[PDB]
Amino acid sequence: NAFCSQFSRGVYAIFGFYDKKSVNTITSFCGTLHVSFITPSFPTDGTHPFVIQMRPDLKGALLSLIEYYQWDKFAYLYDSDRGLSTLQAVLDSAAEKKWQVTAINVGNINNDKKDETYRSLFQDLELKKERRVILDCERDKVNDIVD
Amino acid sequence: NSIQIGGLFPRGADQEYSAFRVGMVQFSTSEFRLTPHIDNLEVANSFAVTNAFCSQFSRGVYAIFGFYDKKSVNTITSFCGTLHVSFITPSFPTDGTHPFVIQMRPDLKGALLSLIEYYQWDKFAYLYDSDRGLSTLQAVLDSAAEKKWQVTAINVGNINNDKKDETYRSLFQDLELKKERRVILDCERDKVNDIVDQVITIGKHVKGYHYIIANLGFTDGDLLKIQFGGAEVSGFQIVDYDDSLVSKFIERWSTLEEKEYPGAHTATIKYTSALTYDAVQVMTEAFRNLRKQRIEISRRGNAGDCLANPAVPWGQGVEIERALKQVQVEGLSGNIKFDQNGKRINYTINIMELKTNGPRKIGYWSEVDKMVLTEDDTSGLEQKTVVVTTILES
Amino acid sequence: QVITIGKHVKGYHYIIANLGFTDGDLLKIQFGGAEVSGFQIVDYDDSLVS
Ligand SMILES: *[C@@H]1O[C@H](CO)[C@@H](O)[C@H](O)[C@H]1NC(C)=O
Repeated sequence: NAFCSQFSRGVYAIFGFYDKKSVNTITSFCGTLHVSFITPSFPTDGTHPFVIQMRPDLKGALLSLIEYYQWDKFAYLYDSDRGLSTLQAVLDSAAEKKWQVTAINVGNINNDKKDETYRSLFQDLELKKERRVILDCERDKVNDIVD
Repeated sequence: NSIQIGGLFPRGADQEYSAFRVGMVQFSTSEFRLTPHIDNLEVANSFAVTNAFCSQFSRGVYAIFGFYDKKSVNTITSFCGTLHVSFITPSFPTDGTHPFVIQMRPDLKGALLSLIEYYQWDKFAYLYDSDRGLSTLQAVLDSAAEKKWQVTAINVGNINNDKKDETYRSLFQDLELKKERRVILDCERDKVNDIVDQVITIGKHVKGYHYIIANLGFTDGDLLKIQFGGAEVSGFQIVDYDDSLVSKFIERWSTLEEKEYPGAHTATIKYTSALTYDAVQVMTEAFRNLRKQRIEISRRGNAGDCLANPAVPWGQGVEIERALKQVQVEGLSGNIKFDQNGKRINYTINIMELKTNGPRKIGYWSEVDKMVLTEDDTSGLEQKTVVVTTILES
Repeated sequence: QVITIGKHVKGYHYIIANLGFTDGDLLKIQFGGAEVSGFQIVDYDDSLVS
């Protein structure tokens, strides 16, 4: 609605944000109606025309950092909010570079009792004595984990 | 009594639509008739799906049956939730609790994890396809932390098909560094045959390898090829051809003219198509339980534009949901029941193994009983030991 | 048949006893692993044949 509303008002370009759920709506409409969409949100997983992305791809910088510290076995706590684009990145590279990645979706954790979950989270991260963790989350979900 | 409904069929869903037609005939009554308005659009395209939905909504439908992709799924779940429109689909279950959505496909995530423990797997390769969402991928990865597994997940989806050979060779090259002999194929009926064919070519289908087809259509694909190879192949079957109910369906299905009913002249049926047929039955029993319940919901083709702002949900939709979700009949996919959300419950998924004589059910999986093996044990195995007699003499 | 039973993998060695080695389809038992030898009378490397 917000898109069609701004479109009926006759705009020349649209600046906004999208989620892992609404991203497809934007990329699709903007491509059909030839409307330009500028967004700071996470980059689209593919080549969607009429979309300007302010956020650079971190996927590359991350993989490079892992090799720098020479990591072979690490835990990868991810959040499905910005798409599993980076998750697939480390998993696919784990095949080539031969890594033992322990991916764990720290996203679907219900926040009104999220404690017996973290205790059971680092309980699995102790079976293999994981000492190297990668936090792929938002500025908020990170502080929760850090705490 | 004319009940207008919407039908969103992706271009290529021949057998699915054929099964949709047969259902209209088998479940047609004098009390009321269903009027399907078919719209063949590219299910992947989110924009097109939006139009097809608003179009069927302006035409004033009471319910919508169709399909969605990993991309357009959010559009459907969202609109149907806002406009209180019911959406029945055989497609993959939604990752969450989205109201006004009826899902014909049971969750395989549970049956898969149970099978892995049965074979006692600790290190296996997991070739997945991002088409049906990474819902099952997250399942095995999260369980890999608890059950302590060494999973080698590889996205076999983004493989460009106009040169997809130097990719498979480089795929099983990584699956040889750790000498992976146990692979789980989480793909569609098509992407599976492609892999199976490649497997036979490179000769990784001989004794020593173990494949698991992570879909509800184990017998839906061609197995005659990797049947005599030697490698053990397991999978899941939702359409039990041993049920007199299903057996009777095939008796009439296999005879139907393939001209009028595309891809319908076979002894088997894709689980997606079987769910479509069962979908019609659910919609019938639902609209029937509303007539016998003395509930008026009827309207006209003037619901208005779906983009109407503010968008006002027609109260008659709330009852249509409580109807479909309350339905409980017997179909091709076993006992059909639903919860308050729309996810199927109290269902049964047969665990299958591929032997020399062909596929064979070794047990089933219940949401409440986990895995339960049925008779089949080739008892015994030369157990006939040797009786050694001896005397007690130091 | 050889490919079906899987006797075309590394360890097996076949010899096609005819003058037409490239006359038949070899793309099938080419990536199997088993070594395959034969005989060719029509040299496609000759400028005459080429
Ligand atoms: C659950 O499913 C079984 C098998 O179809 C059925 O017999 C039973 O009635 C169901 N249970 C209830 C309480 O509905």
